[PDB]
Amino acid sequence: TKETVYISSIALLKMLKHGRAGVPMEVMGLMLGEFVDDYTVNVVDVFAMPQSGTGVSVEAVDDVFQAKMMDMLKQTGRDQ
Amino acid sequence: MVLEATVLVIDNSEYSRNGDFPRTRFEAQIDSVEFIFQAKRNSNPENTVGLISGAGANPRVLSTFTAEFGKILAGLHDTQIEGKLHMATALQIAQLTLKHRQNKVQHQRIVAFVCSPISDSRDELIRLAKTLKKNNVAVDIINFGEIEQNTELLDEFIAAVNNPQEETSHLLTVTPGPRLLYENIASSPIILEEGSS
Amino acid sequence: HEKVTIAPLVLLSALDHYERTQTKENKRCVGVILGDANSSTIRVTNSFALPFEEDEKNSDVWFLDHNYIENMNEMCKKINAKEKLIGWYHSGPKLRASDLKINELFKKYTQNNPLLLIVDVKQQGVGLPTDAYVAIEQEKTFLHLPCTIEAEEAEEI
Amino acid sequence: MFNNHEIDTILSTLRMEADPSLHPLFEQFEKFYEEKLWFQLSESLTKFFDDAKSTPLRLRLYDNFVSKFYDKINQLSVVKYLLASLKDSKDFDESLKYLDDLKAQFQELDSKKQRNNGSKDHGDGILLIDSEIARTYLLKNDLVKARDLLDDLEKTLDKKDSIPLRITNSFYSTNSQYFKFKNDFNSFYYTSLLYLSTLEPSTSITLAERQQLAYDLSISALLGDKIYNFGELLHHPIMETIVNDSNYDWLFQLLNALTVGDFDKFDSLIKVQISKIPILAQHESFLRQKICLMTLIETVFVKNIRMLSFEDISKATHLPKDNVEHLVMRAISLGLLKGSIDQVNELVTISWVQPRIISGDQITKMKDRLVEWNDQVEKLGKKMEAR
Amino acid sequence: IRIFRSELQRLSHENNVMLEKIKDNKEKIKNNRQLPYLVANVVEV
Repeated sequence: TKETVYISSIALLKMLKHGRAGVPMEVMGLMLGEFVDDYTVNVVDVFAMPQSGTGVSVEAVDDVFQAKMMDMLKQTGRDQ
Repeated sequence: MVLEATVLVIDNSEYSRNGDFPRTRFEAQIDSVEFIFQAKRNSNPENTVGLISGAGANPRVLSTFTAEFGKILAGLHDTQIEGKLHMATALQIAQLTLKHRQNKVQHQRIVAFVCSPISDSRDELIRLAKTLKKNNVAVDIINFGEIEQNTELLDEFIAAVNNPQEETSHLLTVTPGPRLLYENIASSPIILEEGSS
Repeated sequence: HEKVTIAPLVLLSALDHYERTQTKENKRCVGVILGDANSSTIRVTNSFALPFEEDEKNSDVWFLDHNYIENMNEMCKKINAKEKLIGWYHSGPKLRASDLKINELFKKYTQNNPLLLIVDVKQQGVGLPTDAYVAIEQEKTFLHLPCTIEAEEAEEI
Repeated sequence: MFNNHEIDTILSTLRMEADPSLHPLFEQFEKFYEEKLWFQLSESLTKFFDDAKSTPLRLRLYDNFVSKFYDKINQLSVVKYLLASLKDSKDFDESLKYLDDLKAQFQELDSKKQRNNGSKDHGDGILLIDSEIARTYLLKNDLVKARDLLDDLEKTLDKKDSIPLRITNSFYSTNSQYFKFKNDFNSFYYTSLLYLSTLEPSTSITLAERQQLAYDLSISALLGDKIYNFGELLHHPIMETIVNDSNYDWLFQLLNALTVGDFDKFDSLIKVQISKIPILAQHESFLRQKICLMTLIETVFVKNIRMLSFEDISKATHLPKDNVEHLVMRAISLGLLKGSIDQVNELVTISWVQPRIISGDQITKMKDRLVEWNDQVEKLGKKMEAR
Repeated sequence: IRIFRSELQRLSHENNVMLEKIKDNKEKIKNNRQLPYLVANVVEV
């Protein structure tokens, strides 16, 4: 069945601010959370991601900068 | 053969006032980092070398565990050669450094440069003795000072922290004068050899 | 003096760091902020967190890693080039040895005076859970600066 | 007991292998004075805990041994002692002869040992030259030529950043020396507090130098009223740290003389030099009224009514009634106080002032006013809350 | 052969610090530039 996404007030405002500047300019970000299939869905923390030359794509995700944030976001519980 | 993490501790006191033993002093500890990092990380994987300071200028973390020795060399800069000494602070800084690292559930080692007998509190070192034993922490004491400084509370720290055989302490005395600092440490159990478990 | 303008997103996300881990009074979280410190009005457009460990019984025990900031700044360079480190924030009203010393570590990557922010996790009393303070010497003297809340057009809507 | 002849000679051989590259004349000057007890720049180790006021003959000897002083004991021996300690020798034959050792020699050390921030602690390489820049003209000719060099030290104060506060206060000591021999001690009293006022960690001096430091503070508060009064130094560890005789009681005498109003008590304890200036008696009467001026906020009246008549200030300041009008004009004109006075009903209502740090009956009346603010919460507040 | 090798290792390592710094910059400076360039003329510099 289709999931029902419940976005917290903190994550909803970050996604709007990161993709804010400019009409033509495209950006990208990552979403974190812990939920189970069918209900229980949620969004905890969101943060922007580095952009490659292709803009939005699968290869634009950098696991090097992503792995360093996991230990940083774990102290305050932002890591998911 | 030996899988462990190395923590370099920079501790200074009033006995560190000598800045040149033969032609130099405290400048040889900078070049010794390249020999220690090359004999551990480059020799075998899962061996990381950090740098902290519990005395001198400020009791902070100079550099964490990295993949190169150059970031450790930047931490040795801006360090007071003559300053206050806190023994209980340097042990807690390394415990927090060894708590968050890569390849956990392993053997841990602390390499401390000890220029002074370090007389502060006897009971404080006893409570910190059983704390490092539960995490399998190896505190290695290297003596410089003036000639040899022993038969004091410094040697009492070695016997008090050892439940196991090889997992705690190794004594290394550096003779003043034109002596190689990296050679005495390489031949010592500090680098590879015993201590692995 | 100077002025401090903090977006409502920073003050809203800073309080959330306390509830997620159920932090007790023995631990205090520390984090960083971004913006432009060149002008007289400090503007905070971003905030992050740091794996900061501290002992409550000993004020001489603290752990702060600056390598996590280097890897994080390189990620922001591909996102927003105008974001630089203007200071840092910590949790709890009390100012101890661990909080006053770590202010100098952030001065290496910050050209101007790092902004000091004391975050109240219990939000007890009046308004403004996080007060904006500046570090200046004549002994470090922390002076209060006017706190204003102003955001962009899309953030306020 | 010889620290330099015996203790310094023996310990110099043990430290830094065998000798710190000593010269054959190192033991020559030690055996020169013998039992005459002339230490004469004890040269690092001994010199830290031992001071020498005698005229040294070794001034040009250890200058080449500075390279060995860092690796032996510390580099602070140059900035704290030795070439910077020459002011304790009190030798007038060295006037303007120290440009080689205390100026040119530091330039040779700045290109070798400490290039920018130096080693070990900070502050080295700054106080070395900057201390003797102003001291050039502080002797010989008049201090007018020294003032032009004081601004150059203030420009380097904001640019340079030093952890210890003794370097910042050292620049204020040179500014205070300019106003020591000049009139208008109000500017001298402001610069004197900048060197040491409330600061515990900085300005570390012996007990004998605390009396001489308070001697300049005693003559600074005579001819001017600015920055509170003699009672300000009572809270600070200044007046309590000195002796009550040998003309060091000028701070204590004029403190209680404000309420008593007897000039002859302070005149008998001073000399003819400072007693021949009428300014001393003119500004002393202000502090007698200033105590009454502090009563215009909350003292007696709890109704927040500010009233001061001419009769209360006439007996306290030992001044007649006709000079009351002329006293207020001179106070506002000189910038001492602001406000206006009532010439009809003979009343005084003042303006913003500098209330002291005093406590007790002062804080007792100020906390009772806040109770009236809290009592109105139970009066006007409860009525508006229910409505 | 002795002192020169000590200072050469520092300059060689610092050259590798900027090498990894430009390695990520070379990928950014080439990718950020849009390959389908559009014809344009600057009226005023």
